[PDB]
Amino acid sequence: DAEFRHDSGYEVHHQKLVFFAEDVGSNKGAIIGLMVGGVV
Amino acid sequence: DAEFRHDSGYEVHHQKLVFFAEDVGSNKGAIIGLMVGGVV
Amino acid sequence: DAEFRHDSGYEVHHQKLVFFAEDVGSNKGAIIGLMVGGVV
Amino acid sequence: DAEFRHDSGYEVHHQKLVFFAEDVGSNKGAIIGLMVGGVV
Amino acid sequence: DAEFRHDSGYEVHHQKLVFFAEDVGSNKGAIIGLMVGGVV
Amino acid sequence: DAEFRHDSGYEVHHQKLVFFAEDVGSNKGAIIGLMVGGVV
Amino acid sequence: DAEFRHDSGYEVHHQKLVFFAEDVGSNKGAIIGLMVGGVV
Amino acid sequence: DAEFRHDSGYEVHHQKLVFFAEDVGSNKGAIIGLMVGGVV
Amino acid sequence: DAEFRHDSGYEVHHQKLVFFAEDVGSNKGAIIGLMVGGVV
Amino acid sequence: DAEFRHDSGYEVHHQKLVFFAEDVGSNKGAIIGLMVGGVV
Repeated sequence: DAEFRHDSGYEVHHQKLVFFAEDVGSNKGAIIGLMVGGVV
Repeated sequence: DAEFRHDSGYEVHHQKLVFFAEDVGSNKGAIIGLMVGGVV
Repeated sequence: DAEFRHDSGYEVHHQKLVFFAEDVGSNKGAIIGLMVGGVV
Repeated sequence: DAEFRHDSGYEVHHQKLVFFAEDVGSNKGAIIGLMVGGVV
Repeated sequence: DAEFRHDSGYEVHHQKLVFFAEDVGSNKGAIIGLMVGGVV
Repeated sequence: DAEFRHDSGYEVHHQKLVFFAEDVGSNKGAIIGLMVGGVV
Repeated sequence: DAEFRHDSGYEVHHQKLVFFAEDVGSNKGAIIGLMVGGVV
Repeated sequence: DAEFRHDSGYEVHHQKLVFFAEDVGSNKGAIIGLMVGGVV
Repeated sequence: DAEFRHDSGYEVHHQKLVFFAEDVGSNKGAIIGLMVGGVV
Repeated sequence: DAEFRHDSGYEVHHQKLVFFAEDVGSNKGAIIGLMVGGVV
């Protein structure tokens, strides 16, 4: 008379999660508000 | 008289999740608000 | 007299999820609000 | 007298999901609000 | 006297889903609001 | 013996120029690359 | 014996120029690359 | 014996120039690369 | 015997220039690379 | 025998220049690279 229940609400085996964020709100280039040249 | 229930609400085996975000709201190029040249 | 139930509400085996977002709201090119040249 | 039920509400085996988004709301080209040249 | 039910509400085997979105609301070309040249 | 020449190559009096561009390459509505719902 | 020449190459009096660009390459609405819902 | 030349190459009187750019490459709305919901 | 030349190469009187750029490459709204919800 | 030349190469009287740049490459809204919720 055995029972053997395995009711683990969440069972996870060999899970591999990678969350990668790169370059979020980053500036790798020029941002210039104004360029003014040769103004008389 | 065995039972053997395995009622794990969520059972996950060998899951591999990759969430990749790149270049979200990023500027890799020029943003210039104004260029003004040769103004007299 | 065996039973052998396997009622896991969610059963996942060997799932591979890739969520990839690239270049979302990103500027890789020039954005210029105004270019003004040769104005007298 | 066996039973052998396998009523997992969701059963997934060897699923591979790829969600790819690229270039969503991204500018890879020039956007210029105005170009004004040779104005007297 | 066996039973052998397999009533998994959703059963998925070897599913491969690819959702690909590219170039959604993206500008790879020039957008110029105005070009004005040679105005006197 | 008067002369009174007025040879101005370009003579402009009381000119009013309005160049208006609105909504050029602009999205005021939804753009969705894919909607997928209820897929099994 | 007067002369009175007025040969100004470009003569401009009371010129009013308005160059207006609004909403050039701008998104005021939603852009979604993918919406995926209820996928099993 | 007067002369009275007024050969100014460019003569400008009472010029009013307004260059306005608004909302050039700007996002005032949502841009979402992916929305994924209810995926099993 | 007067002369009275006024050959100023560029003559500007009462010029008013307004260059306004607003919201150039600016985000006033949400940009989300991915939203993932309810994934098992 | 007067002369009275006024050949100033650039002559500017009562010029008013306003160059205004606001919100150039600025984020006033949320940018989120990923939101992941309810992942098992």
